[PDB]
Amino acid sequence: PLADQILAGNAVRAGVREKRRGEEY
Amino acid sequence: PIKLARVTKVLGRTGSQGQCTQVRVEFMDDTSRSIIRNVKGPVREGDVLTLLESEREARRL
Amino acid sequence: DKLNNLVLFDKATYDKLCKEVPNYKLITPAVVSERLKIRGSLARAALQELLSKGLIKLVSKHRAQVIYTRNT
Amino acid sequence: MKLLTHNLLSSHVRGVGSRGFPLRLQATEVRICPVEFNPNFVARMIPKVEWSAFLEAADNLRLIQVPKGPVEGYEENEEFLRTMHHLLLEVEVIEGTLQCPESGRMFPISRGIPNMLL
Amino acid sequence: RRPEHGGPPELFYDETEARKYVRNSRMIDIQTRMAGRALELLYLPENKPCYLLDIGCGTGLSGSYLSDEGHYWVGLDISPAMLDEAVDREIEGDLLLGDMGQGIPFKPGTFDGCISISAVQWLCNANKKSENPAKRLYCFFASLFSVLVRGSRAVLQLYPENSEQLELITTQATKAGFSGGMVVDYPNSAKAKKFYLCLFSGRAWVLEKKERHRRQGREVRPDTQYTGRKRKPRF
RNA sequence: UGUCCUACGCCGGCAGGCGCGGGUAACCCGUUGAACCCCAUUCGUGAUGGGGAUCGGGGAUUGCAAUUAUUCCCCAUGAACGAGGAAUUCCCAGUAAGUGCGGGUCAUAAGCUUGCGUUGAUUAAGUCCCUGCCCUUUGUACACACCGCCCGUCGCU
Ligand SMILES: Nc1ncnc2c1ncn2[C@@H]1O[C@H](CSCC[C@H](N)C(=O)O)[C@@H](O)[C@H]1O
Repeated sequence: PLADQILAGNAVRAGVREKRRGEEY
Repeated sequence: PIKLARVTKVLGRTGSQGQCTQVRVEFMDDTSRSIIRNVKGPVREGDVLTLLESEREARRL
Repeated sequence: DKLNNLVLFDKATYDKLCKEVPNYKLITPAVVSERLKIRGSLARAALQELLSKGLIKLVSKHRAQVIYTRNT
Repeated sequence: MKLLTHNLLSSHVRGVGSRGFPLRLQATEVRICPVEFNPNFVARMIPKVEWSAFLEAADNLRLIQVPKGPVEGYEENEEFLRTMHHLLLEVEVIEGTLQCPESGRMFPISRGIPNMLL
Repeated sequence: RRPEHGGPPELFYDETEARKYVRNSRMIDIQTRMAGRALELLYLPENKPCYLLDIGCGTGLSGSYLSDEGHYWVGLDISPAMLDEAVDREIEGDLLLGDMGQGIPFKPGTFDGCISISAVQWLCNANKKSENPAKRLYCFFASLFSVLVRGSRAVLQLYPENSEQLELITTQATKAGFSGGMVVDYPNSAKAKKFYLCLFSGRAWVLEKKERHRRQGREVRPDTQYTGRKRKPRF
């Protein structure tokens, strides 16, 4: 859709990215 | 005139190096105006922001 | 420029200490030497003189920082 | 600010290119800075100096006692060259203004450097 | 990191940065060391005092090197703090305050040469919305080409951060009519790699047939030393 | 850590000597009395009681042998260095960094590589802009390629 394509080109993608970084007895 | 705004939700991080995040804010004097802004540093929901000029809506791809 | 701070009190500045330094609201070896233009060796040696004469209250004693105060 | 400098200065305004030269001078303090005399320098700066602007600027600087014509030589007229060495490279304008003809923009001297900014 | 990341030159070179620039042992060494190479790089005749332009003079270290070699000069700089330090050092030449992006305010055909030591790369970044790097570079070199006399030379030392700033300076330089090149001293070193814009105003045929037959898949004789050799003269 | 680690007594100011013991080792070194750290004193913005190079004279130890100083100690000399125009490394929590302590090489070096504890944070929980690597589509832009100009003027044999 045109409005979907415009709004995708106006906002920023976000979300999925997994960064793997980094007592009883 | 200085203006205070409370964020509502974080849209995502923008910029070439991801040095900013884009967040939707709502005001304190009247909870009707909702403009979109760019901020740098760690931002979460409920933060209160000091906007120097509350006229223009920020934009980046 | 270069500092030529005096190492011993002359007659003019010695009077200036004994009628003005016990009314600053803060007396310290380092703040005395900036304004009276004396070495810090005498800037602390002049204050133990004033402490023994009872013109100054002591606030803290430390090897790094010494803090002094007016009487009233 | 040397007398040789403004006599080679112009105006960098976009509208005035390139007929803004010369600029009017004013002074309220003048100091004298001694500069080493090289006869090879001034001899090849006489063809480059514009003399008509030099008279009126000395007229702005209230001084009249100048050579009225091109003092060109083979470094032999020491009496003329030292006087203009006093004129060109030794009279300093400590405080004053510049007047642009076609814009009227101020360029104030403040001890002793003019500013040519927007 | 780099000084250009700090901001505009008028605010970065403030009063406190001007002091520690003067008493900077590395700065006193290398600023005059490059000005020695840069004055030597414009091939001006010896035993002849010339009138030079010190664009981006700053403290006047490069200005003092000209005066000690018997030349005369004027300096143009944008920050008043580095100009105040130049006055206190009792320099010889004249000093001018202004931005080289707005134009050099002299009559055409004035200077016998222009000297530049680490001032140029401050134009590749624009820290105001009114400022544009392309127009500020062009307004510099177009005004420089007017003011420099014909046949003279301008030598420019600059500190590029990537390959794009070298390109973007060069195309603006060559569009104003300058001709010359880039002089890189020690082009493959690190500490001594200095950039200088110098600018001035004017049998085998048998083999391919065998391999073509090899492509066609037919049986061929193996490639050896005796492939193309005339056996004997032909009568 | 070790049969080379050392305890203790005596002598010299120090490097260092003489004697006598423990330990093949959760048994002796060793309650491993480490350094930064902590508390008092002197110094007082001064190339200074910061900094220690480079030197002069002497003493002691290992070695067949110390000269071009093996190493260590004492007294004297007190250079540059005033936080580094600009190239670039490593790093996300007991981590970086400050600080000391130990094994392989080793008649004696200290100098490489490895570890260990102690004091202990600023920033970040992201991005594909720079660099490098790996996938998908494609060979449509540029370049290659094709066609053209292929620099002109006069002068004699
Ligand atoms: N846009 C601009 N126009 C004119 N001068 C500028 C400028 N941007 C930066 N500069 C000047 O460039 C200078 C760099 S400091 C280097 C100056 C000289 N090499 C010296 O060491 O003495 C600064 O003084 C700054 O004032």
